Amino acid sequence: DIDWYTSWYGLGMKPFEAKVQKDLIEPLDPKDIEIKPDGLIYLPEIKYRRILNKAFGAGGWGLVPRSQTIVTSKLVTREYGLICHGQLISVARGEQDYFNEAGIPTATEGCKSNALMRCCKDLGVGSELWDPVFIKKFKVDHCTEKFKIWLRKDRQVE
Amino acid sequence: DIDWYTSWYGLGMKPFEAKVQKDLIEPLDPKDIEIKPDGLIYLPEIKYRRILNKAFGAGGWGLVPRSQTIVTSKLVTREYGLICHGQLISVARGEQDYFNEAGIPTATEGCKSNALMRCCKDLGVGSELWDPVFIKKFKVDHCTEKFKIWLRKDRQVE
Amino acid sequence: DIDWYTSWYGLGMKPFEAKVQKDLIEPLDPKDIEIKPDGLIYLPEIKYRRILNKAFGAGGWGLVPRSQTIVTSKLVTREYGLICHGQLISVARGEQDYFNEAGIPTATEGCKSNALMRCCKDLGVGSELWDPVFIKKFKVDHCTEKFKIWLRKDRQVE
Amino acid sequence: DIDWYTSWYGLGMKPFEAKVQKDLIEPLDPKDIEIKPDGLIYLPEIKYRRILNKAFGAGGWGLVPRSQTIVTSKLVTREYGLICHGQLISVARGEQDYFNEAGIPTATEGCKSNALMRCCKDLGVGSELWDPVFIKKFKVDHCTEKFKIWLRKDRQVE
Amino acid sequence: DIDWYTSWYGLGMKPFEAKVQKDLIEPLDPKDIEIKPDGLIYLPEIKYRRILNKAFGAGGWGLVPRSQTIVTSKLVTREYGLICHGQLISVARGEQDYFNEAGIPTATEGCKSNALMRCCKDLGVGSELWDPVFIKKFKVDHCTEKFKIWLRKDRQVE
Amino acid sequence: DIDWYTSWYGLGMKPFEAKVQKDLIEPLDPKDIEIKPDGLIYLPEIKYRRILNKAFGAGGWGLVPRSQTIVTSKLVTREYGLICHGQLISVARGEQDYFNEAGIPTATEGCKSNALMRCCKDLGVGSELWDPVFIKKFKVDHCTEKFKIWLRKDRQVE
Repeated sequence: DIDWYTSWYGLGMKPFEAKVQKDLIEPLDPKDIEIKPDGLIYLPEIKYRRILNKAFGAGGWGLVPRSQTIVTSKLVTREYGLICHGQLISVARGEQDYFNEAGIPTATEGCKSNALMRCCKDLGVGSELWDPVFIKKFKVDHCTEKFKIWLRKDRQVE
Repeated sequence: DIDWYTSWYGLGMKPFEAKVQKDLIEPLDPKDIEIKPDGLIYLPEIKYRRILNKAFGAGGWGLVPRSQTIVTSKLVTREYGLICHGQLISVARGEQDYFNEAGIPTATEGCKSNALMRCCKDLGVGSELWDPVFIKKFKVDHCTEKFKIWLRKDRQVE
Repeated sequence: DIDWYTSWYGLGMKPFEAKVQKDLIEPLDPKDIEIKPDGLIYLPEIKYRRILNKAFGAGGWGLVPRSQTIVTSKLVTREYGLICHGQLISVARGEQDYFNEAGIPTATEGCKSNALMRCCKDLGVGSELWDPVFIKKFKVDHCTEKFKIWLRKDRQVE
Repeated sequence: DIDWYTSWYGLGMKPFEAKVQKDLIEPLDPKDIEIKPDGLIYLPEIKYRRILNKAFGAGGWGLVPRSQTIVTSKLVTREYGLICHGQLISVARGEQDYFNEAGIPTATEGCKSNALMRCCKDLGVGSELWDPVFIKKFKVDHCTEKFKIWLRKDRQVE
Repeated sequence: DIDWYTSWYGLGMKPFEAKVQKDLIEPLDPKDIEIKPDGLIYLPEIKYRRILNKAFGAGGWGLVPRSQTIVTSKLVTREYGLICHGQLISVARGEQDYFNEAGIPTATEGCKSNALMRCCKDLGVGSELWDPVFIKKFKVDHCTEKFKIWLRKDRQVE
Repeated sequence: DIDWYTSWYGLGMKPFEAKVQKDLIEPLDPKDIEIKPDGLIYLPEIKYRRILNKAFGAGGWGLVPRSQTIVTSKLVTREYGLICHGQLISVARGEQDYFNEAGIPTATEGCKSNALMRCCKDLGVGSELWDPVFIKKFKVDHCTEKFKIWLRKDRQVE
C-alpha cells in the first residue's frame, strides 16, 4: 500500500509490455484535433482519457493531487501526479482561469484535466500535437483563417 | 523503494544493454532540427521524449523535481532529476521566462522540459546539436538568412 | 547504496579493464579541437561526454554536485564529482561567467560542464590538450592569426 | 569503505608489485621538461597524470582534498592527499597565485595540480627533476640564455 | 587500521629483513653530496627518497604530519613521522625559512623534506654525512675554497 | 599495541640474546672519539645510532618523546624514551643550547640526540667514555694541548 500524495513508487523502474506501449504511441486521428481562435491547436481532454483507458484500462490508472490548491486573483493551480498500471509515471502542475469568485471551485476540474494532458506528455500519448512539423502541416491541411481568427475546415464562428 | 527527491541510487553503477545505448546515440534527422531568429539551433522538447520512449520505453523513465521552484521577477527555475530504467542518470536546473504574473504557473512546464534536454546531454541523445562541426555545417546545408534573422530552407517569417 | 553528495566510495581502489583504459587514452582527432580569439585551445564539452559514453557507456557514469552554488557579482561556481562504472573518480570546481542577473541560472550548465572537463583530466581523456609539445605544434599545423586574433585554418571571424 | 577526507589507510603498509614500481621510476624524456624565464626547470602537470595512469591505471588513483581552501590576498592554497591502488600514498599542500578576484575559483585547479606534483615526489616519479646533477647538466645540454632570461633550444620568446 | 596522526604502532617492535637493512646502510656516492657556501655538507632531499624507494619501495613508506604547523615571523615548522613497511620508524620536527608572507605556504614542502632527512637519521641512511671523520676527509678530497666561501671541485660560483 | 608516550612495557623484563649483548658491549675504536676545546671527550651522536643499528637493526629501535618541550631563555629540553627490540629500555632528559629565537626549533634535534646518548648509558654502549681510567689514558695516547685548549693528535684549530 502506498501514500500516493508523497510517494514516488515505480517511477522509471520498468516499462510496460509492448502491447501497452504500442497503444500509447498510436497516431491521432486529425478529426479529433481542435484549434483556438488565435491558432493554438489542442486535443480535448476526454480524448486523453480514452487513450489511457484503451492502453491501461479503467481502474488501471488515476490522478492523485500532490499539493494544496493555490487560488490567485485570476487563476487556480495545483500539482497532480499520474499513476498507471501500479507505478507512478509523472507529476505536473495544472492551471485554469476564473473570472468571478463563484468559479473558483469549478476551475478545479479544468485544473485537474490541464494537469492530466501535461502528465500525458511523458507517455508519448498524442506526441504529434507538440511537433512543429505536424503543427504547421495540420494548419494547412485541416484549418483556415477568417475575418482575424483561426478555424477548422469543418467548424464555424462563435 | 526510493525517495527520488533526495536519493542518488544507481547513478553510474552500470551501463544499459548495447541495444539501449545504440538507440540513445543514433543520429538525428536534420528535418527535426529548428533554429531561432538570432541563429541558435535546437531540437524541440517532444523529440527528446520520443527518443527516450524509443530507448527505454513508456514508464521506463521519468523526471522528479529536486528542489523548490524559485520565482524571480523575470524567470522561473527549478532542479529536476532524470530516472531511467531503474537508476538515476542525471540532475539539471531548468529555466523559463515569464512576462506577467499569470504566466508564473505555465512557465513550470517550460522549466521542466528545459531541464529535460539538459538531463539528456549526459545520455548522448542528440549530441550533434552541441558539436560546432555539426552546427556550422547545418547552418549552411539547411538554413539561410533574411532581412536580419535566421530561418530554415523550409520555414517562413513570423 | 551511496550518498554521492558526501561519499568517496571506490576512489583509487582499482583500475578499469584494459579495454576501457584504451578507450580513455585514445588520441584526439585534430578536427575536434577549437581555439579562442586570444589563442587558448580547447575541446568542446560534448566531446568529453562522447568519449565517456564510448568508454563506460550511457548510464555508466555521472556527475553529482558536491557543494552549494556560490554566486559572486560576476561568476557562478560549484563543485561536482564524477562517478564512473560504480566508483568515484574525481572532484573538481567548475565556473561560468554571467553578465546580467537573468543569466545566473543558465550559467549553472556552463558550471557543470566546466567541472566535467576538469574531472576528465584525472582520466587522461584528451590529455594532449594540456601538453605544450602538442599545443605549439597544433597552433602551427592547424591554426593561424589575422588582424590581432587567432583562428583555425577552417574557421572565420565573428 | 573509507572516509578519505580524514583516513590514513594503507599508508606505508606494503609496496606495489615490481612492475608498478618500475613504471614509477622510469626515466623522463628530456623533451618533456620545461624551464621558466628565470631558469627553474619543471615537468608539466599532465605528464605526472600520464605516468600515474601508466603505472596504476585510470581509476587506480585519485586526489582527495584534505582541508578547507584558504584564500589570502594574493594566493589560493589547500591540502590534498593522493590515493593509489587502494591505499593512501601522500599528503601535500598546493598553491596558486591569483591577481584579481575573478581568478579565485580558477586558481583551485592550479592548486590541485600543484599539490599533485608534490604528492608525486614520494613515489619517485620524475625524481631527476629534483637532482642537482641532472638540473645543471640539463641547463647545458637542452637550454640557453638570451637578452636576461632562460629558454630551451627548441622554444622562443613570449 | 591505524590513526597515524597519534599512533606509535610497530615502533621498535622488530627489524626488517637483512636485505632491506643492507640497502639502508649502503655507502653514499661522493658525487651526490653537496656543500653550502659557508661549508656545511648535505645530501639533497630527493636522494633520501631514492634510497627509501630502493629499500622499502614506492608505497612501502610515507610521512604523516604529527602536529599543527607553527608560523613564526621568520620560520615555518611542523612535526612529521615516518612510516616504513607497516610500522612507525621515527618522529622529527622540520623547518624552513621564509622571507615574505607569500612564501608561508611554499615553505611547507621544505618543512616536510627537512623533517624527512631527520627521520632518516634513525635508519642509518647516509650516516657518513654526520661522521666528522668523513666530513673533514670529504672537504679535502672533493671540495675547495675561493674568494671567502666553499665549493665542490665540480661546481661554480653563484 | 602500546601507548609509548606513557607506557613502561618490557622494562627490565628480560635481557636480549647473547649476540645482541656482545654487540652492545663491544669496545670503541679510539679514532671515533672526539674532544672539546676545554678537554671533555665524547662520541659523536651518529656513532651511537650505528651501534644501535648493528645490535638491534634498523626498525628494531626508536625514541619516543615522553613530555612537552620546555623552552627557557637559553635552552631547549625534553624527555625521550628509548624502545629496543620490542621493549622499553630507558628514559632520559635531553638538552641543547640556543642563542637566538630562530634556533629554538633546530635545537630540538640536538635535544633528541642528547637524550639518545643518555639512554645509551643503560645499555653499556660506549661505556669506556665514562670510565676515568679510560679518559685519562686517552688524553695521553690520543690528544694534546696547544695555546690554552685541547685537541686530538690528528685534528687542528678552529
